[PDB]
This record gives sequence, structure tokens and C-alpha cells, in this order.
Amino acid sequence: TRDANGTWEMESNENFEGWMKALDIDFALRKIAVRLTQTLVIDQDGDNFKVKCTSTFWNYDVDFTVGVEFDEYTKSLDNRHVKALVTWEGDVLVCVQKGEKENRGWKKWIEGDKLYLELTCGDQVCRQVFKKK
Ligand SMILES: *C/C=C(C)/C=C/C=C(C)/C=C/C1=C(C)CCCC1(C)C
Repeated sequence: TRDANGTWEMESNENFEGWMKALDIDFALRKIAVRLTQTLVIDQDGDNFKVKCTSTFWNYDVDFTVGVEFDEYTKSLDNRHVKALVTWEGDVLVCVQKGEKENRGWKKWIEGDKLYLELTCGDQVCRQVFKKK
């Protein structure tokens, strides 16, 4: 339940546009992002994670150590500085990103070869489901 290693292919993505709009992503870009197939690759070594979410010309990468606050600059997204922190709440991997936006972060629930990812910003939640390839 705590092993997120692998290559994960998207099965579903709900409220992606509402969450992107809460982050202030350009409206024109949102209409492109909605079309792009996403692949999520996670390398997890103890507390050390490398997360890479990739598409045709738009990627999001983040590396972190569980329990260690880090400065995150969302250079490929909304271009903001947040103080990010990833922790385990039971078997849920929880990220809080402290900064301008309220309720900003993400959570992963790993259920075998399924990964549920919820991205939050403001009053918006984006719900994604991936299957391990
Ligand atoms: C644990 C997994 C996480 C935190 C994955 C996060 C992925 C993203 C924030 C992806 C964002 C993207 C866009 C908003 C537009 C299109 C390109 C993406 C998929 C990289």
C-alpha cells in the first residue's frame, strides 16, 4: 500500500480544468493540456522520491524526501514558490504546499496496481486514476 514505484498510465481525470483554473493556468493552455496523454513515473527509494509526469511538450517533475520541507518552484505550471512537505498519513502519501493558494497540495492512495491521485487548490479537487503498466 506504500509502494508507489513504477510507470503509471492514466485511466481517468476528473475536474482537471477546474483545478488548473484555480492555479491560474492560462485558459488557452488549459485547452491543450486537456488533450495530452499523461505518463507518471515514480522512483521511490526509502524516503527519497523522484516523480516525473510527462506529456508531449509539458512535464512536471518533483524530487523530495519524506518528512523534509523543500522549496518548490512550479516553473512549468503556475510559476510560484511554495514550501512543500510530503508525509505519510497511514498509507496515504500527503503533500502540503504552503504559499499563496489555500488548500494546495496533493494526495496519493496506492491500492495495488491502482494509484488514486487528488490534486487540490483552493476549493477545487482534481481526481485522477492511474494503472501500473
Ligand atoms: C504524485 C503525483 C503528482 C504530484 C503528479 C502531478 C502532476 C502534475 C501537476 C501534472 C501537471 C500537468 C499539467 C497541469 C498540464 C499538462 C501537463 C502535466 C500533466 C504535466
